[PDB]
Amino acid sequence: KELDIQAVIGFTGKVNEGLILHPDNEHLIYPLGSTIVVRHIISRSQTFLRGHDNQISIITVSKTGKYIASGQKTYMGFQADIIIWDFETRSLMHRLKLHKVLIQSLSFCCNEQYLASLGGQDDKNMMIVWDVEQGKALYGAPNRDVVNQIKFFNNSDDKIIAVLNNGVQILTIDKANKKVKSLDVNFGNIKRQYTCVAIDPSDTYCYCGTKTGDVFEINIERAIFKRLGPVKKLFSLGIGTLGLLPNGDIIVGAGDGTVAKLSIQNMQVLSQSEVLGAVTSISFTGDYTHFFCGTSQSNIYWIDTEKLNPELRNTCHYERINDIAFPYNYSDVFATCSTTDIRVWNARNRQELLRIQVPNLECYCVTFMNDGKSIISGWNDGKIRAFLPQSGKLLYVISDAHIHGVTALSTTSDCQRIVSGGSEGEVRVWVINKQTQVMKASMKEHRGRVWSIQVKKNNDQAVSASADGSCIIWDLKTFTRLMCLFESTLFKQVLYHPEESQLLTTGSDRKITYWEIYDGQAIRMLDGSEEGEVNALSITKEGEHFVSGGEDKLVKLWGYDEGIKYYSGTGHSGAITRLQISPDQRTVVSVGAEGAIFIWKMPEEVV
Amino acid sequence: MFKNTFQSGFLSILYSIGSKPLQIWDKSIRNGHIKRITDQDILSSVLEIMGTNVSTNYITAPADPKETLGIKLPFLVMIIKNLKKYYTFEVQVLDDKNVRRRFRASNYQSTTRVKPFICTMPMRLDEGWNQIQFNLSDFTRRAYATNYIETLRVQIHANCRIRRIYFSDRLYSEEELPPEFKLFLP
Amino acid sequence: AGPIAASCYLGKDVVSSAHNAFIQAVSDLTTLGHGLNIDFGFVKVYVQDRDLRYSYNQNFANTLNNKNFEYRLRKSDTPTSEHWNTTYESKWAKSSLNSLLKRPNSNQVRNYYEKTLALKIMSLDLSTAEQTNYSR
Amino acid sequence: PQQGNTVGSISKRENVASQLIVEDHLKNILAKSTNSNYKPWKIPQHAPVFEDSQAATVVNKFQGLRQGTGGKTSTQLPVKQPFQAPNPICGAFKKRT
Amino acid sequence: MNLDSIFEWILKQPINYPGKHQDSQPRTNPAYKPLEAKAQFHIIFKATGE
Amino acid sequence: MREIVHIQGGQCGNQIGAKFWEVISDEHGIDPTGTYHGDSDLQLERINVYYNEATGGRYVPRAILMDLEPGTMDSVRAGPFGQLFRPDNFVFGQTGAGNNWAKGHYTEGAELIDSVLDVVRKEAEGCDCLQGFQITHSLGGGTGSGMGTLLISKVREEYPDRIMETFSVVPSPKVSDTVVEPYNATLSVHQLVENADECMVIDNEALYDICFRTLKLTTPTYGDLNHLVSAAMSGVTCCLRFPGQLNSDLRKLAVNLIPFPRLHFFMIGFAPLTSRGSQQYRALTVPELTQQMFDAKNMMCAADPRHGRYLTASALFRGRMSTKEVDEQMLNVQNKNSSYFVEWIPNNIKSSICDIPPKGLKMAVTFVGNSTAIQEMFKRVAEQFTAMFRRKAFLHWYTGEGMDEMEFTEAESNMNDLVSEYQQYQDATA
Ligand SMILES: Nc1nc2c(ncn2[C@@H]2O[C@H](COP(=O)(O)OP(=O)(O)O)[C@@H](O)[C@H]2O)c(=O)[nH]1
Repeated sequence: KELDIQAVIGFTGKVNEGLILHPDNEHLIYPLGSTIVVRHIISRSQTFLRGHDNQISIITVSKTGKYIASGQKTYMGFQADIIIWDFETRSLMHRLKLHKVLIQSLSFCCNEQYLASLGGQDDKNMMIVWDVEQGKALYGAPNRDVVNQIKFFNNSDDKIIAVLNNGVQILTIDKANKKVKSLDVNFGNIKRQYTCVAIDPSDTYCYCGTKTGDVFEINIERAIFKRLGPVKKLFSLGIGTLGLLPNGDIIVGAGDGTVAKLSIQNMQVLSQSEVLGAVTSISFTGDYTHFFCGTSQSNIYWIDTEKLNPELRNTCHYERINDIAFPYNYSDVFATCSTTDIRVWNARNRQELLRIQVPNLECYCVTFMNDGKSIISGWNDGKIRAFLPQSGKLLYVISDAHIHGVTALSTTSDCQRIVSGGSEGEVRVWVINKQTQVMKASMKEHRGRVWSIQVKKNNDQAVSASADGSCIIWDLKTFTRLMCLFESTLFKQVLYHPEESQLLTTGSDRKITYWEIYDGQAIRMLDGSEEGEVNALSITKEGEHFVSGGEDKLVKLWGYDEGIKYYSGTGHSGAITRLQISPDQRTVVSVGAEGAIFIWKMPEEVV
Repeated sequence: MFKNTFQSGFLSILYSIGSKPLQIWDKSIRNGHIKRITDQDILSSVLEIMGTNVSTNYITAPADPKETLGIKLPFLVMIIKNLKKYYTFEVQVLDDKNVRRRFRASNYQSTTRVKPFICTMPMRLDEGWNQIQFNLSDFTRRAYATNYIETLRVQIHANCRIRRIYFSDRLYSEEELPPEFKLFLP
Repeated sequence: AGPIAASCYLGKDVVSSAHNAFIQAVSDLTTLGHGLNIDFGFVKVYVQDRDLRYSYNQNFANTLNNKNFEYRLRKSDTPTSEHWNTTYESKWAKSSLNSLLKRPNSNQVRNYYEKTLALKIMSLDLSTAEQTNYSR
Repeated sequence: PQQGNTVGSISKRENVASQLIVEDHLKNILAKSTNSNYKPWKIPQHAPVFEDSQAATVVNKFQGLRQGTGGKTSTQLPVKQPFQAPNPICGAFKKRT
Repeated sequence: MNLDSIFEWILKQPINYPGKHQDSQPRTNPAYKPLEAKAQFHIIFKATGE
Repeated sequence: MREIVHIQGGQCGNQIGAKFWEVISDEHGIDPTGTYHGDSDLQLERINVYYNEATGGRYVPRAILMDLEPGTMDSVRAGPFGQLFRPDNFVFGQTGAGNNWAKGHYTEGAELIDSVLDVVRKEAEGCDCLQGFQITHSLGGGTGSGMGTLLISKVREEYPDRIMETFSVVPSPKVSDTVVEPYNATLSVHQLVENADECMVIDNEALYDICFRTLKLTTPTYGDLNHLVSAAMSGVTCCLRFPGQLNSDLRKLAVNLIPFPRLHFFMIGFAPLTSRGSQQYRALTVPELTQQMFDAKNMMCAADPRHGRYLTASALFRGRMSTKEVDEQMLNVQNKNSSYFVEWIPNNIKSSICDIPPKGLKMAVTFVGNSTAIQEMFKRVAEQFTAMFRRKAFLHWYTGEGMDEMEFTEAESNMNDLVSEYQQYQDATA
């Protein structure tokens, strides 16, 4: 039995042109951290693919809605895997092995019978001609400079375009001979770096993208260039990508944040629009209106040509979620820690509520406090900050708390004092005061960073999580009684079982080890994959069941009474990092390590 | 603005060698033009404010109203290249009694009359670069027999090229003046 | 206009008003200079400061001298028994007009209209799934 | 000094590409010039498909024949704007040929 | 003028020649979509000459 | 404040500006449109040193480009990052010098110097607090070494108290590009030391060689070279535009590095730098930096740094690390190289740390020290100049352009003597 998923929250625009509305629509492909998921528009149903090891490097769709293809990037020794996937069958068809790390991108000819791939900055940017029907090595040749992308001609598949780093070379391929032809375009008084390719439908002329922000003109008929671009204006970081409208009007979005269109005539922007983030994907829907736009900061926006009023569909966490938390006895709203910022999200519907962000710092263990006071976090610099829920402004600053940054923070029932985790073998307590903020921690001695902190209902004692294991329970009143449940591993998140002296803890080794206040073990769970380490655990209000999430893609929830599992998690990628249970306990929510947010309907027969 | 600050020898209110020669200063223009160009007479960069209807073009020392640039510096002094044409300048002075006055010098006036709010005074400009030392100490006592406290505002009108504006605070010879203050002959 | 608004698929009223707006050659010509060349086809119209000059295309100049206006000049060269014999549509298609703009797909165009409005309304949200299929 | 200084100015004007250059003579420059070093001899644009940009925002409803403002001559109905000629400027500053 | 620069003039100052044509207009048959405001000034007249 | 002007001249000084300027914009993330889109607050705190403020919020560099022939000028703008330059600043001629020192300093430059020179005061007067003038030019280019060198003399004539920066690339004897390489250098050197407070020597032979032995890049390009030229250059003021534990402006580096007014020549070094192949393998360690920046091959000139005795050393550490780790690392090498370290002045090594490292790197250090080893170079060029002099070769051009061999004769007399005097202290002992 698996665990039902009721919704998926997450998106990555890192790989360019990830978004494409399927020819005839009703289907769209957006790359997750490592897996492909296809979602329906009219209906909320979706299909899942998970046959891949590393993250995606590029995604593209052939015309006429046939099977898809793409590439990814693996370690230097290994070879990147090719991503041929069918359509109308949802069944893997072919698999290929070549290339060292990553290939820039893929794009099929007018017909679905040819395929070509261009290797990354490694492998001398190997370009090979592949066969759609079956795997073969038809022919290939190298290139001196790096070519960052390739798109085939709308017609006459024999000729293609590649915009190399230092020159735009027109390559010619002939079936009769295995060779590949190369002709060098001439740009006297030109030194521009180029990014994108745009071949005019007629195939005579075409346009490409440049790092300066100016669009050149080059017809396939001859290498000579014709124009300059928007005179007296630049987009400040070049051109992310280019698209061609039925009238020929070029629509361009500056990565600095801008949406601009240049018509095929002396190019003066008729209208302009800037959307948050950096544009990454430009795709045209059916009947040629209201294109789809996705930024580099993982933002998806919808626009109307001829008057560019950006409209937001939804965006997702930047990457690699850090933690989750819930309001005391409340589950309507839940927040999280990001790599640099914080956010506030709704539970019933995943529409964002509000946010708190820090310029260039990463936080840990974001938690909410009773009475709406408040959003508190200690940052990489070690400073401790608290913010009001209604608005993104801070309440008090506790600076220089830790040398290597804060690592843990929780809630006291009366919260008259704070409990945190120290990376340099330290645990510091703070008897907060409204007038001023002071600390009276004993400044204890510990070998490794404290990965967790717990407070019992009477809030006298406390249990400490460690990297060197060293699970030292602190009396938290006299700051003494350093007795730790023993284990020679790297522990992780630790929580208190409800109304019980038993502490359900996990360590580096693949085992859910049980320990009591008297060095007693109920059972050694033996919950470990081949190379998967359980990183998060918890306990329900009633000691009936507990849901666990290991380093594996699976969500692994077990019963506390006996080592027998009920259901599990599937469809996850990355290294899940935390698993909490909402106060209602109607669902368990965990996010992907790569920036994926998922919510699962907990089994009915556990309430 | 120049308050609770050490004022002993000089205070270069307006000076012609800087990235933004007039940052505190505010300008309003109607039909003249404002621009800086190297001077033929002296190899230096000097500000110029050219226009007509001198009563319209000018530049204000304090940025905007509601604040005073009050200065305890007793003397005033100021440099210009004469353009053989209309020129005017006026300053605001606070008296011992809680009243506000102003003394004006005119290039195109022949009669002056001491009068409670203003006392317009004519000027004569010498050919070539000229330096004029405004007393500002004897004038205040002569106008109404009320001493000086601080300068409230400083204004300069159009049709005059100014190289530097500063408060000498005392009769100083060219030798006494530093190299920056001293105007080296072409 | 009559059979013109139907020619370009535009409303009857707008065309007439559109005619007046372009008409005011005087206002753009009353001012000094601003020479113009209004050709729009067979004949060209030119203007200097105030003088006028123009030419007519020979090809059109040739056919008027094609010795075939004799049946054009007189009003009663046709049989005259066909006036109610022929439906106005029949000659309508063959006319030089109604063919200026290509005939796009009529029911196919109805197709994309049912979809693009479909994604807009239902894409307000993208989280609810009710179809897990993790394995596939 | 005098000559040889603007020669440094022609290219500067020629400097900007902008899909254009200043050869010092572009239009309306005297009658003409010699076609070569000696006297001349005896025997010597892209536009879009205008029918494409379509219906960005305006809905596709049409009013049709069914109409009639008769009887609804209320004081709030809009009034057709009359025509007004543009301001004349003459050519005091235009080029003279 | 070039018979093409002019239309850049009429659609420029709306108050000078105000009317229905300063904005894009709907199309009779549902199939066709309204064009760009300047465009309708090009589609209409081109036919007229024919 | 503490600002200096950027002056790039000659064919060998142009592209570096076409590259050096690019690097700075990347250093401050200045986007191609001249509009700030950086990430850190410290990015802009001191942008006036190299970038000025213009109307509309855009930035324009305060550099004056020049040359005797416009063709090289007609190339910089077409290159990436050319939209920052102000169109007015360009001043160009019509004919060129043709690698003829006399042409760039006697006949042609004299008339054209003012127009290009004139813009100096307009700019130099524009500075809020002038710090100095930095010149990037090559003695191997007849038009450059003729026109470029004179501007220094006129420039110096008005601000004697200022301290001046010069970056001249002398064509190494290993590779020669213009048969007249010997001539233009010798006369240039005579004037060169006449005004320049500071100076840096660079030889192409040492330039590309490091690429072949350390970088091992497959196909070197001049653009790759330019990135090499500035990188060491970029460290000159990196500590001048941002705070540090011990702030190091341009002058103090001058104060700590020139024992005598006349012996004012240094060699430099830039790290870290390695081939693409091992980009991941090594570990960035201060000990790794100290040895390499003390590695002989890391020097920017063909002269062997072990062929002489080090007058002094200067350390410009980029990135953060413990202060104590700075001192111990430096002292040990001096002890281990006492035979290579003079005994006149103890602790002749200057140590300063920059808190803002280069983009994409964590720890960086450029080496700068006065090394007597320069006595070889002045021997080789003069011998090349001397040996061909005896045949009266190529001598009629300068003689026919108003200059006399006596001017030729005087140059070496002030050249050979400086050679010995620099090496005279080498044999001296306390
Ligand atoms: N790094 C680099 N050096 C160059 C380049 N072009 C020329 N040089 C150097 O410049 C020297 C020649 O200078 P030259 O052109 O004669 O100077 P000029 O006569 O004053 O213009 C040669 O020794 C080259 O090493 C380039 O593109 N990159």
